[PDB]
This record gives sequence, C-alpha cells and structure tokens, in this order.
Amino acid sequence: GTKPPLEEL
Amino acid sequence: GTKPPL
Amino acid sequence: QVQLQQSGGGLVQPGGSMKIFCAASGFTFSDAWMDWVRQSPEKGLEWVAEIRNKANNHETYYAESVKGRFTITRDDSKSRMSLQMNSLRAEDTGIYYCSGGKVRNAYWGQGTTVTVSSKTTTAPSVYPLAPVSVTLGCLVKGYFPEPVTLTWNSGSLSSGVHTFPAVLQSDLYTLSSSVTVTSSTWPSQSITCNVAHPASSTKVDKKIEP
Amino acid sequence: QVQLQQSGGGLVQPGGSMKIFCAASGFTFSDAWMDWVRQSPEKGLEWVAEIRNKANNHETYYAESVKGRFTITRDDSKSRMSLQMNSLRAEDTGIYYCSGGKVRNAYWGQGTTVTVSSKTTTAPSVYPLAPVSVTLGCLVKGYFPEPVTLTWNSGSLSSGVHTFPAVLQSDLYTLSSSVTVTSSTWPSQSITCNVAHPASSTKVDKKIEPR
Amino acid sequence: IQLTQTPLSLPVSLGDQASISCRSSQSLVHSNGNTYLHWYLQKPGQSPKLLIYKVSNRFSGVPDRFSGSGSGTDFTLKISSVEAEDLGVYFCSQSTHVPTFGGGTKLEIKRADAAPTVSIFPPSSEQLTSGGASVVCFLNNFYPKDINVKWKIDGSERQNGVLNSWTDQDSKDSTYSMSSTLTLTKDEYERHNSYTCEATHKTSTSPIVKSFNRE
Amino acid sequence: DIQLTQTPLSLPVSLGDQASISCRSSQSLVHSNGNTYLHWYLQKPGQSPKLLIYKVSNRFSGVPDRFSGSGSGTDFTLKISSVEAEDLGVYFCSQSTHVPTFGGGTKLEIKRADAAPTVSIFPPSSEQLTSGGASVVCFLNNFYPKDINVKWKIDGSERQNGVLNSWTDQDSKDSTYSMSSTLTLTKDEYERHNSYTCEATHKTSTSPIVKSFNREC
Ligand SMILES: *[C@H]1O[C@H](CO)[C@H](O)[C@H](O)[C@H]1NC(C)=O
Ligand SMILES: *[C@H]1O[C@H](CO)[C@H](O)[C@H](O)[C@H]1NC(C)=O
Ligand SMILES: [Zn+2]
Ligand SMILES: [Zn+2]
Ligand SMILES: [Zn+2]
Ligand SMILES: [Zn+2]
Repeated sequence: GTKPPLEEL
Repeated sequence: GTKPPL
Repeated sequence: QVQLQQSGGGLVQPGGSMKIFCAASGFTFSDAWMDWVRQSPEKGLEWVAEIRNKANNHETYYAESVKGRFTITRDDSKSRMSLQMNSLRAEDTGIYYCSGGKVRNAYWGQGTTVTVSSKTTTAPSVYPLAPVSVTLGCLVKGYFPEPVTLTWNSGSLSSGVHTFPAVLQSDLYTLSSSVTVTSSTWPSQSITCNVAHPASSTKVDKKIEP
Repeated sequence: QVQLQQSGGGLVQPGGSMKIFCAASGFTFSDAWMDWVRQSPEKGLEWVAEIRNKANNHETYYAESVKGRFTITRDDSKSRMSLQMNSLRAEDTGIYYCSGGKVRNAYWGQGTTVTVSSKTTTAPSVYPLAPVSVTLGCLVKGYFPEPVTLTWNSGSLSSGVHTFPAVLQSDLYTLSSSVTVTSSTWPSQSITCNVAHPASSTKVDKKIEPR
Repeated sequence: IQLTQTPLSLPVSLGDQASISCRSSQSLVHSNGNTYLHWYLQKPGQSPKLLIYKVSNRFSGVPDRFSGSGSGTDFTLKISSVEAEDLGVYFCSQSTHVPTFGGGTKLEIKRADAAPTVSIFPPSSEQLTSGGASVVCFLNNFYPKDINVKWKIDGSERQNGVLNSWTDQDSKDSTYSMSSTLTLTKDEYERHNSYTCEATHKTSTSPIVKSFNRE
Repeated sequence: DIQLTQTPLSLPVSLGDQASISCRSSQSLVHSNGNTYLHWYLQKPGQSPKLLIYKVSNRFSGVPDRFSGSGSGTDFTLKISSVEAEDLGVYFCSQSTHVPTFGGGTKLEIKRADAAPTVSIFPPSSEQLTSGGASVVCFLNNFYPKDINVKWKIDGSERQNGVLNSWTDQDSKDSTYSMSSTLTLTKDEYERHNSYTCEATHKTSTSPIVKSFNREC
C-alpha cells in the first residue's frame, strides 16, 4: 500500500 | 415439439 | 447538509484544455480528503486525482494516465477545488465527479461532463408527437454535445413520463420522451414539451397539438 | 480457437446459493445459443437451462428440476453468461458444463464442479509410497471436496504415470498415482509427489525416499 | 491492483437476499493494519454513493440490510430483504494502493412479466417542412428487458437508420421502457404510406403491432 | 419426457473395423417443422462431451467423415468406419426436438491383443503410521482385458471390508487398463498381522498373480 494521510499513520 | 429459434 | 457541486465541463477539441471546478458547503472543507473520479462507457469508474487535507499540506496525486496533463488544486477559504486538464484526448471523455469527506469518497456531486470532441456543437430540432389512455411524445433530434434537459409542463407532469437516454449516430444525438395520461386530460388540458440545450443556448417549448 | 471457460464452482451447504460463470472467446457470442448441462453418476447427462440468441431476445428456459431456483444470465458485450443457483439440493451436485454456439451444443467447456454438502472442507494427507524396473506411488487420502491435481516432479515427470480417479468413502475422498521408471533412475534421481487441493488452498510436496 | 467484480447482472426477487463478490489481485490489507475496501451504489441517473467503507463500516444513512465482509483478497456485499429502490449498479473499490474500482454489478428486480404498451408516431409537420422524416415507436412498461423491434415500410422490413434506447429499470414498477426511431429522407417517406412498428417480446409468440397509413 | 435408449452398453471393436451404435427415442423426433433434432456426441476420458453430428446426419465442422449418422422418427444409428484408438470413449445421443434429453451413453472399447498386469504392493508409509492410520496399496497396471479380480489376504485370510478400488478408462496410447486397490485398517489390526498379500486373477495367468510382503516386527 501507498503512504496514507497522517491520521492513518 | 417446442417452439424453436427463428 | 453536505453539498458538492461540479461546474465547467463541456466540449473541447482533442489537444485542448479545460478547467472544471467543485464547490462545497455543509462541512469543514480544510478537513476533507478530496478526489476527482470519472466515469465512461469504456473503462467505467476511474480515479483521476486527489488532494489531501490541510493537515497533510494539500498533498496531491494523479492517476498514471493523466500525470503531467492534469493539475488539481484547492482553496479551503472558498470551499473549492479544481482540476486543470491540458492536452485532452478522446479517452478523457466522461463524467467527472467531485468527491470527498473526512472518510474519503464519503460524498459525491452530480458530476459534470467532459466531452472531447471533434464534432461541432449543434442546436436540436424539437418536434411534437401527437397520437395518430392517450400517449404523447417529444422528439429531440440532431444535437451536440450532451446534455439536454427535457421536461413536460415544466416538470409538473412527471407521473407517466418516460424519458429515454440520448443515443449518438454520426456526431449527432437524438433523444425522446413519452407521456401517458388519461383521455379526459388531453387535449382539454394543454401538454407541452420543454427542452433546453445549454451548449447551443436553446430553450424551446413545443405544445402537443391534436 | 473457441474456448468456453467455466468458473466459480465448489462446495455449498444444502439450502445455500452459488454462482458459476462461463467466459467465451473465439466466436460471435451474441449469435450463440447457450446451454448449461450437468453430469452426475446418478443421472448421467442432464440439460439444466438454456439462453437464446440476441436475435431471439435472450429467451430463457429451465429444466423442471431447477425451475424457480436457478437464474441464467448473459452479457453479449462481455461474452459471458452465468448460472445463479439458490436453495441448492444434494441432487444438484454435479459437473456443470457451459455449452453453446451458432449451431447449439457445438462447443463445450471443461466444466466446473458443484458439490452440495454439509461436510466441511478437508485437506488431504499425502503419503509417499516407496517400493519393497521400479514402481513408486503417491497416496492422497482423506479430502473434501474434489478435486485435487497430482503431479510428479512438478509435472516434468509424465512418462510411465497412472493417476486414478478419486473414490468417496465416509464423506472423504482418496486418490492414488503410480509412476514407473528405470532402476538407474531412482533413488539416484529425486522423484517427488506434488498435490494441490484448491478448496483448502494447499499444495504439498512429498519426496519418495527408499525406506 | 485489479478488482474483479461478479456477477455482471444480478436478478433478485423483492425480499430475497443478494450477494455480490469482488476479489483483488493482491492483498488489500495495508501495512498499517487497515483494509481499504469500499462499496458504492449508483442508482439510475445519480452519482455513485458510498455504502460501506473499510470492508464492513456502513456510512451514515445506510441501512443494516447492507453488510460487507471478507478479508485479504476476497470480499462480499450482502443485501437482505432487497427492495426495488435497491436497484442500480453496485461497485467495489480499493484504496490500499493507488485507487481502483470493480466493473460493477447491476442489481435487477424480478417482476411478474409484462407486455409493452406500444405507440407509433408519424413525422411532425415541422420536421417534414424542414425536409426530414422520423417515425417514432414507444414500447412502455415491459418485463423482462429484452425486446425486439422491427420496422416495416409498406410491409417490407427496413433495418437501417433505426435508433433504439432503453431506460434503466424503473423502481416504481420494476419495468423497462424502450424507444425506436426510424429516420428517412422526406422524399423517401412520401414515397410510401404504410408504416409499421412490430414488437416481439417474451410475453407472446405473436408481435404487438402498431401502424399508420399516410393515405 | 422422451427417454432416449442407447444400445449396446459397451462395444469392443478391433482397429480399422466398423462400429455400430443404436439410439431409440420413446417417441418421434420429427418436429412440426419437418426437422429431426437428433445429435451424437463423444466424451473422451477426462474430457467433456463434443458434438459429432447434429440433426441426424450433419457432421459438425471438424468431425471426420468416418463418423456417420442415419435414421428416422424413433430409430437412429451412429456408424464409425475405420475405428482408430482415439475414438474410444462414451458416445451419447441427445434429442432437442422436445425439451432436451440425453442417452445413457455407449462405451467404445478397443480390442487389444492381451496383456498381463504389472503388480506393485506398498506397505503403509511411516508417515501415515506415525499418524495412527494404515493403508496398504496395490497397483495393477497396463492390463487387458478389463476384467480382473483383486483380493487382499492378511495372514492368508481374505479381507473385503475396507477395500477401495479405482480403475482408469482405457488408455488410447496402448489400449490397456490400470487399477489401484487400497486396503485401509486401524493402525492396531495392521500391526496385529504380518503377511500382506495383493492377489489378482486375470485371463493372462493360470494361477493368481501374487505380490506379498512380511512385516519384520
Ligand atoms: C496511498 O497514496 C495513494 C496516492 O495516490 C492513494 O491516496 C492511496 O489511497 C493511499 N493509500 C492509503 C491506504 O491511504
Ligand atoms: C423447443 O424449446 C425447448 C425449450 O427448453 C428446447 O430449447 C427445445 O430444444 C426446443 N426445440 C427445438 C427443436 O429447438
Ligand atoms: Zn494548497
Ligand atoms: Zn438480454
Ligand atoms: Zn423507398
Ligand atoms: Zn512427518
């Protein structure tokens, strides 16, 4: 998967 | 028999 | 009430440029993850581009097939985003949806049409269809591009209406609509067909005459 | 070349639902008259349902045994049809063939199995059979449902092989295979039994060792 | 990442359950522990609308008739007690990787079986005086969806210059409607006088026939 | 209904010779439009059915003209001149004049010289034993004709409970058959005995064909 937004890190 | 295709 | 409303599409020639817009209300725009998603007969639904939260510094990403030609942008103060598209080609033709939320793809606008072209924009001819209980018709022939809006009695007559999807033959669309009503309704009550083809700036009312 | 490829088969509980599909290529599908035909020991070949030509408005007809439970579906633009089954019965168990063509039953696919049973899926035990020129074997015991595929040396060993049809026993299947090679071949050369059981997503290798 | 969605078409009776599959070409399980598999419904003439996100979370407003399950590469949407307003195209989507969509599954509502009401319409004065001729036939409120329309001019079949268009299924009564437009030159139209629209449908072995005569 | 009946059940034939198959319908196949919808199919081992002939006598494309069909009303015949090995399988007729029904099939066997089975016995694997189960296996390979009788004897005494037999279709390649017999026992009775014997009686041998082992406790 690709880098998620910071609220899903 | 039964109704066949055109 | 969350709302997403797309505007700006239409016909452009291959190799041409176009900007489409999305305007929102009903939520904190700066918190929302936004996407553009298009739909076409071929390919179906494809993701086109995205732009992230303020918290994520409005980071952007593009589908492979549009990378370099499209530019997605947003303005949180105006609750707006847009997509600038250059070197458009036939395969970019489709319905483009504005979509987003805190949840991502939570809400979707009605979409806007991007049609890439060659053909020349053409006003429709609108013909009334009087019968030879009773059923009437309206025929909207020889126009381009999509869309037209067709209504009966300004939308007041919707019970018993069937409006059929535009079909394209040789660069021109035709569509049609039927309305079925009781015998003591028409021709005592006037029934008319309202057609609008924004692209060619045509508005027309055709009264169905016995 | 014309191919009819079935897919979607497997194990289903009685009372349950299942969809199988058939993908066509190599011919003009909208012109084609299509059938589903099933095969079983307890009934041999059985017509199940048909779906006619575009010319003939995709008219459907069902065998009386499945009328109301089964729905046949077709998409000419995607050269595909399906069979959507509900309230399945033990008696629906069988190999389901996709068949069609301009001429009708002109072509048949390899089929997909439909097994209607409350027995649960069970991976097989794979046993190497070393001998006491030379014959070796592989014993594939205690699985459900069918099928497995058995291979000798990842398929590269096919001369002198006999693989036998599975037989059912107290809700379980067993199958076996023999391979005959020259004495100079084994144990000098490694020979191993490869067994796949799709329903359990298992794939096992058992080397035949001298004992 | 490929999302393979099955079946293409799904006829189901009101009150029955329907089940829709999509399988991915690789795990949808993100390294962060979440599975980003979503379901949408696009009703006729509307945009897609989110039903379920992250496998099984109903978005706000969505009834628990709709439920998603599955893991890894194998996912299912179930709709119990289907109602006609449920009709339309369902899509799965994944955004664990670069976002992709399944091909769609069209939910179709099972219906008794209904013959079309047919209507034929000669060219309007207005089109004629513009020097063109379209004849129109409406086939309304039929089921099932397949229907065949034959145009006959002076008894003789005419199969070029026909444009056909079907509506989506109407949730109100679960039927379809269909429009057929035969276009000729004005001069060709005025060279004949018998115009016939023949509709062949499951519901009868003999076509429904509507006609007019210029004479 | 309309049952179609095929006759005979099996048909052995020498290569190059003609084979003849019959298919009777429980009623006339002559349709109200003058056509007779009677089709013949061949199912080779491991394959699905394949159309040979449709509407009584019309060879589908690809079908060699050694295959030929004739008949009227309720009486139909498939003839196969110059039988080749690759012809073996099950021949089916079906009718589609009415709601489609299929025959029971007719197995074409290829007559072959005569061939004795190669027999192989296998004690349970240590793997299976180290899981508290015991199966003894016997392969009987490459034999003709198909009729054969396999017995298991344990310490001389025949055992028929717990036996699992499997045979292959005829192999186009050499026209022979092969068989697999599996005797399964609890690990306990397996260990209670030590003479294990796969026997087999076949045309090709005067006395039983014996393959035995003794357990060395
Ligand atoms: C990873 O980044 C890509 C950029 O196109 C997409 O936004 C994708 O959905 C992201 N994956 C997740 C789990 O957020
Ligand atoms: C008549 O219709 C039935 C419908 O199941 C079968 O298709 C049958 O084969 C048809 N008969 C002919 C001669 O086509
Ligand atoms: Zn910004
Ligand atoms: Zn259809
Ligand atoms: Zn003419
Ligand atoms: Zn071990």
